[PDB]
Amino acid sequence: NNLPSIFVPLVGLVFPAIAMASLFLHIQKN
Amino acid sequence: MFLFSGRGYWQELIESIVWAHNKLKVAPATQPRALSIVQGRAVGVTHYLLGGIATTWAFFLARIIAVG
Amino acid sequence: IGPKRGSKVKILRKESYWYKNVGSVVAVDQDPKTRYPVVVRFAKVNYANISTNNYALDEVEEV
Amino acid sequence: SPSIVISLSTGLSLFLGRFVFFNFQRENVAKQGLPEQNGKTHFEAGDDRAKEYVSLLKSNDPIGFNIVDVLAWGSIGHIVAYYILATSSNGYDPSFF
Amino acid sequence: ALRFPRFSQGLAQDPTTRRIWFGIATAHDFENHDDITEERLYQNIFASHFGQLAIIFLWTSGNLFHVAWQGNFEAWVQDPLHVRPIAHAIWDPHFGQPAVEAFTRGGALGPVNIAYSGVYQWWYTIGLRTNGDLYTGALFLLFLSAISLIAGWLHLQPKWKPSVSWFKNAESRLNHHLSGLFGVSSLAWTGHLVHVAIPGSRGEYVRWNNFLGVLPHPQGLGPLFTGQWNLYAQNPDSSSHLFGTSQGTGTAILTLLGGFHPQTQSLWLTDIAHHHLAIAILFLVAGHMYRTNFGIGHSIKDLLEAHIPPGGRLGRGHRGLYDTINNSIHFQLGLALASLGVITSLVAQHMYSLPAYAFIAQDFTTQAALYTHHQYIAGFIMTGAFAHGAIFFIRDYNPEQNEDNVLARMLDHKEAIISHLSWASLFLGFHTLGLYVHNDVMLAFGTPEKQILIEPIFAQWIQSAHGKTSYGFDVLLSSTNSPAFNAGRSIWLPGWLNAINENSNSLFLTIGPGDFLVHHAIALGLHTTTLILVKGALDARGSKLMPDKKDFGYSFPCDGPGRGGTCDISAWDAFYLAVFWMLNTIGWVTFYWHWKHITLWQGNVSQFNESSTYLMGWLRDYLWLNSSQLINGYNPFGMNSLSVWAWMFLFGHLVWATGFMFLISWRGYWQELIETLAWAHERTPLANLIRWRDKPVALSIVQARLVGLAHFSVGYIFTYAAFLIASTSGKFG
Amino acid sequence: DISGLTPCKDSKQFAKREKQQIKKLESSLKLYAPESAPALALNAQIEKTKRRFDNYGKYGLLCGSDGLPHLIVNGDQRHWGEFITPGILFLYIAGWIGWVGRSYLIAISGEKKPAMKEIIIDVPLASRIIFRGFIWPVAAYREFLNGDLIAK
Amino acid sequence: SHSVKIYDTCIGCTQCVRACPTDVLEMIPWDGCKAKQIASAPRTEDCVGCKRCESACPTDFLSVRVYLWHETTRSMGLAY
Ligand code: CLA
Ligand code: CLA
Ligand code: CLA
Ligand code: CLA
Ligand code: CLA
Ligand SMILES: CC1=C(/C=C/C(C)=C/C=C/C(C)=C/C=C/C=C(C)/C=C/C=C(C)/C=C/C2=C(C)CCCC2(C)C)C(C)(C)CCC1
Ligand SMILES: CC1=C(/C=C/C(C)=C/C=C/C(C)=C/C=C/C=C(C)/C=C/C=C(C)/C=C/C2=C(C)CCCC2(C)C)C(C)(C)CCC1
Ligand SMILES: CC1=C(C/C=C(\C)CCC[C@H](C)CCC[C@H](C)CCCC(C)C)C(=O)c2ccccc2C1=O
Repeated sequence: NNLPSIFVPLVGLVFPAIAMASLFLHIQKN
Repeated sequence: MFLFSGRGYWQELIESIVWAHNKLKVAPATQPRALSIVQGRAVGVTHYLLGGIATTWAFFLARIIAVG
Repeated sequence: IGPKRGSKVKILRKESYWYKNVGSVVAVDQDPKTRYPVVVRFAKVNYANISTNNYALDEVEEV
Repeated sequence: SPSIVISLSTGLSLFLGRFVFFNFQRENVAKQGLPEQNGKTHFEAGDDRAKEYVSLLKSNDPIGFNIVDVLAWGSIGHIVAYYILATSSNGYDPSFF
Repeated sequence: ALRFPRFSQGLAQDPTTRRIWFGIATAHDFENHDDITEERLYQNIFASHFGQLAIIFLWTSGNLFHVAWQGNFEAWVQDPLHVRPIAHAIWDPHFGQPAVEAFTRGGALGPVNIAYSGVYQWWYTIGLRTNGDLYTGALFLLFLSAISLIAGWLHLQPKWKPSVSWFKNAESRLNHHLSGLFGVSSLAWTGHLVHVAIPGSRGEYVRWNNFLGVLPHPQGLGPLFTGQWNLYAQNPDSSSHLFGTSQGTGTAILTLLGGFHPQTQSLWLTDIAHHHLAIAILFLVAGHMYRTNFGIGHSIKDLLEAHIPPGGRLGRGHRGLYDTINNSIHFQLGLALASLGVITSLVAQHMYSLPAYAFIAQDFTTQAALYTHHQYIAGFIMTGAFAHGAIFFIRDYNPEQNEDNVLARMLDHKEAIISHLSWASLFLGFHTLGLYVHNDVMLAFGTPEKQILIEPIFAQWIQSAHGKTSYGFDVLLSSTNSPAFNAGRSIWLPGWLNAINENSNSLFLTIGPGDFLVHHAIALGLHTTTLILVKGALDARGSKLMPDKKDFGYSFPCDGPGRGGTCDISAWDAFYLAVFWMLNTIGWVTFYWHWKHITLWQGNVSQFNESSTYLMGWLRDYLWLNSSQLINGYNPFGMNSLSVWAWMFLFGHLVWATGFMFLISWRGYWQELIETLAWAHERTPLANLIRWRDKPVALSIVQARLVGLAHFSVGYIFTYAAFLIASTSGKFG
Repeated sequence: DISGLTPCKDSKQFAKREKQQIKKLESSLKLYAPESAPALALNAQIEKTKRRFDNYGKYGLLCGSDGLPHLIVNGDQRHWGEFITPGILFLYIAGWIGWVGRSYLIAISGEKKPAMKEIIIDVPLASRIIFRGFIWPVAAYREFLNGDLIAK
Repeated sequence: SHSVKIYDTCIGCTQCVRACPTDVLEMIPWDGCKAKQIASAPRTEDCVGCKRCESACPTDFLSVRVYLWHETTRSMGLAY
């Protein structure tokens, strides 16, 4: 098991960073 | 109430109030007008300061007289 | 060409502050090419501190 | 007997619809025409699904009785008959209302 | 057209940062996007509906899955009154050892949260007893969400795209919604209650693999078709019945007993099934009114046009209203929002006096949380209704087509309505404040007997008309001999009077002088909020200060300093100002409800009966007294399980104060500060290599007002939720 | 009697409250000398409290369970003096004030600049106008009948 | 750039032209008034939105109207 120890860091940290980078790049694009 | 709102709403309400007065022939010669922006800001800040200072005064005096 | 001086007229312009009120005509322009000849004075001031206005021939009704 | 009551109610409702209230219903449905949006019928506006089923309503009966009238009056009669049966089944007594 | 706001070039041309800020703000205003048509707007609305349905289904599926995976449903069902439900587990790298040891509750082996939603009782009542059922439900809901997304994608395609003439078919839509959406669903729910829930209540198990071999009634379908329906109400459950067991049960499936089940203190399931059956029958009968392709029915246009009174007291009547409603979607949104708000308020008022779930009456925190949640939602919806009504007046009103109908007459005499509303609000506020201040002064001087206490005789008389014998009157149902009493005695009053005459339940609680002032304060709040919203809606098109308000739009900052200064002149500002009054009124209502119920539960009712007639009693006996356990969540010595709530408490306060910053300070100061900061950034070494792409500017006026309002509301809600839950859960009584 | 209320002379909590108040007053009274003025003031306070309680008992109010008097605004003939008569008196006074103000406004409306008359009141005209409010209901009724009350 | 419009109720008192801080409005000859002139707003792209022209205009309602519209560097009053 131990699913929370793998899933909580993923949703908390990695996914927000990926989404922020993608949104910033899409916004700044001309 | 004086720090979150603006003059136009109060003027538009006073218009309807003045109409209701006009229907009964009690219209004053001095036409009522809403307060100016600077006047509203001054009233708001004065009331804020007075309320806060009076609250602190009452609390301090009550505590220090009842316990000391 | 317009109402005589001194007569009382009623305003029929929705835009004006004195809508459906009574004013006094002071003068009327005689040029046929003037759009708003009639000059009216009111006893009460609007939100601005003026108390005079100009109207056309189809906006003032004699009372 | 449920059969007797159901048959009586349905027959009486159909007789009332066919012979008594036919003209009134026709006049009232003629007064209020098809529903309209912006002055045009729903089919005229461009809705193909709102086309009247003219073929279905055609009938060989002399006065014009069609399937829809039969269905409506039979439904009314059945509702009345089952109300009567259900009310007569139980033994509720108002006791001086 | 080339930047981020692809739906608006004007917002995509400017180089400042507001292009970002407004880009999120106007993404759902389909009528503002350039190159827009009716077809595209309707299709986008349809797709948004499908997406919303998918999101709702996914949320419900996630809740079910988490309850199944990390809950204690199987342990809770055995002993409902001595087990605390569990919502989900807690994983936190920031937790210390004391927090881990203190947050372990129930039968769990680690930190968990206690579920105050109340879904355990709801799922237990309907017949779920195992985790496999929850897993199956979650799978089904996930499938439904996927189906909704697929349908949305399919109907966004060109081949299956509908036309505008399809979206404007009111009669067919009304018939279908009244017949299939409301009636067939109730019939199916009645079938479920008869087939699954009731046998589960009596100890039997009926599932997908054996529901065709079990007869819900020993007689069968014979009595229903033949006519003797009373055979379905022959052997009801006895008063000694124990829920979920085969001791003292019965065979009836549809009854009209009334009252509450003795053990569970909830409504009988057979009553619920009977109610749903009757409701479904009524809806199925009534869903046949309007005309369709079959040549029989009613036309709404003729129905509206035919209603004009002789004598011309109503103008032209209802002529032209059909086109006005059909062409405009804001009118429909306003009507739907008003109806939904009324329904939500009714649900909130009904679910606490007539509970329908087993063992939910003895869970006080769930009751309080549900009531507060539903009341706040209803308030927000009611505000939105008037907001969209004002939007409709601004955008979709045609003066020429609505000549001298009811709408024109409504717009004709706004002054009288506004003046009368102002008079009522002033009257109520003046007298309520005066009475409260007089009582407070009388208590302060030490002579409580000089208070002004007025009995609510009208409400007490109404209560006595229902069969309550705590006052003295014998009217209608209270009198032993009467037409109503004799007519109804044989069927439903034997249980209704017993339920209403008990003092433990919350059905028609006794009232006194303390409720009079609170009810008048509630009326004052309602009147003032209605006055604000009505003035904002009516004065939208124009006034004397600005006779061309309709040209600028629904939302705009101001009209400059001329004519004495015109701030907050738009209707958006009117909604903005009414939000505060809505929040205050809902707060008063929730305070009254919570205090009355907490005193009732604690065992002493004299505290509320005595201290609620002056405001110092409200301040001392409600907030200061009940905050003692909440503020002690963490202290220098240690902490307990309430600590998190305490944190949230403080958190809420902070947000509230932050709102004030956006609500008093205005733009010019911050613009000058931003200019100075830009100069400072440009001039410094080793940091001028990095340069921005969008010029930083201060927030706009309407944007700052919106931000302040959002902060205010968030702080309000979080603070009250934390206080209520902590205070109600610390004592559990 | 009404809504499960007890007459205030019968109720025991009323006498209990009176006893508590008298004891609280005497607790402070015991401190000062008998001849001192504070003793006289406290004795006067005690006499006033006793008289107030006696009058409240005499007037026939209905204390509740908590022992405090309650007011009935139904219109019952036994409790007309609690609400209805003061209401009539207040309505008369308010009508007097409103009629006097409206009459003064109409009287000063004739002049060229009524604003200077509003900011600086004239006393003789107001004194003449004030006493006409003693008959305000009759004048208001007659003006309503004629049609001079409502502007056109 | 905001939108500035002039209506025919103008009487040519030249207050709006003097009040403008960015030289947006000017005066042209006209025919339907005693002053024989009327205002105009050629340099619309230089408008900032201060609404001083509306502040200085004698009429029942303003004969010069300013409607806020798409913003740019000039209309935002930015010097950096
Ligand atoms: C949303 C989920 C989330 C999660 C799961 C974490 C998780 C964690 N926090 Mg962070 N944090 C968050 C949000 C979150 N935070 C937010 C919103 C804030 C603002 C208030 C902070 C502010 C914060 C502070 C102020 C501190 C932490 C620290 C910690 C660590 C505590 C464990 C420990 O005791 O140290 C165990 C020992 C460690 C130092 C871990 C070392 C290994 C780490 C995980 C690095 C792995 C490297 C990798 C390349 C990371 C970059 C990849 C990128 C995609 C993220 C852990 C990594 C503590 C910390 O990191 O110490 C400096 C700490 O002091 N957090
Ligand atoms: C009989 C068949 C039929 C059915 C079943 C529906 C059903 C539906 N249509 Mg309609 N529709 C039909 C015919 C039908 N339509 C026809 C013929 C047309 C063409 C004229 C349309 C035109 C149409 C349009 C244009 C749209 C819909 C939409 C919808 C959906 C509404 C949203 C929603 O889910 O409400 C849920 C409703 C309810 C649950 C019913 C009860 C509501 C009350 C307030 C609740 C009672 C409370 C009760 C105590 C519940 C307790 C809860 C429990 C947890 C305790 C829904 C799926 C809208 C949509 O969402 O599209 C996806 C949409 O935009 N329809
Ligand atoms: C039934 C659903 C419903 C629907 C479909 C609409 C539809 C519409 N509304 Mg209405 N409205 C509703 C209910 C609804 N409304 C309610 C209940 C209210 C009362 C609050 C309003 C009040 C309202 C106003 C005041 C306005 C509209 C307007 C609009 C239109 C613009 C949408 C938009 O721009 O938003 C996109 C907006 C956003 C994405 C940004 C704001 C998001 C808020 C601030 C989030 C709050 C933050 C969050 C909770 C923080 C969490 C933090 C955490 C710690 C908890 C759109 C057609 C606008 C209009 O001009 O119409 C022409 C308009 O000005 N509506
Ligand atoms: C708790 C403080 C507070 C109070 C008391 C009020 C009070 C009022 N609001 Mg305001 N308001 C507030 C905060 C407050 N507001 C906030 C935060 C907002 C959000 C911006 C608003 C926005 C707002 C709107 C949008 C509206 C009002 C309106 C009203 C009035 C409602 C009618 C009524 O109740 O009359 C009862 C009257 C009173 C309680 C006023 C106080 C009377 C004092 C105590 C008596 C003076 C006597 C004494 C001798 C004093 C002498 C002074 C000394 C120097 C000699 C009333 C004046 C509505 C309106 O104007 O209706 C006409 C309206 O439309 N308010
Ligand atoms: C001005 C508006 C007003 C409003 C909005 C309310 C609102 C409310 N009242 Mg209150 N009430 C008012 C004035 C008002 N009241 C007055 C003047 C009295 C007499 C003292 C009362 C006494 C009262 C009682 C005894 C009760 C309520 C209750 C309630 C609630 C239910 C409605 C009701 O029962 O109908 C009652 C409605 C009215 C009597 C209409 C009055 C409207 C006129 C215009 C008021 C002014 C009339 C004038 C003073 C009378 C003549 C004077 C007389 C001496 C000749 C509701 C919150 C009931 C409740 O639910 O309590 C929990 C209840 O038990 N009210
Ligand atoms: C051929 C012919 C004839 C005859 C005819 C007839 C005889 C007919 C009949 C008809 C009919 C006979 C019909 C019927 C119909 C029916 C219906 C349409 C029904 C309905 C129903 C319903 C709707 C129900 C419902 C319900 C349910 C289901 C459950 C419970 C409740 C209720 C009851 C509500 C003659 C000789 C004359 C002439 C020549 C030709
Ligand atoms: C702005 C606007 C709008 C909106 C509006 C709104 C939002 C409204 C609301 C409204 C409301 C919210 C209302 C309500 C009402 C209610 C009522 C009217 C009720 C009634 C009731 C009754 C009548 C009852 C009775 C009874 C009793 C008492 C008991 C039992 C028996 C019986 C049932 C008989 C619109 C869109 C239109 C458009 C235009 C503008
Ligand atoms: C409430 C409010 C008003 C309305 C406030 C008004 C009209 C002030 C009213 C003051 C007194 C109560 C008016 C009457 C004064 C006379 C001396 C009364 C003489 C009669 C007897 C009482 C003696 C504004 O005009 C305003 C303007 C700008 C921002 C905020 C606000 C604001 O919040």
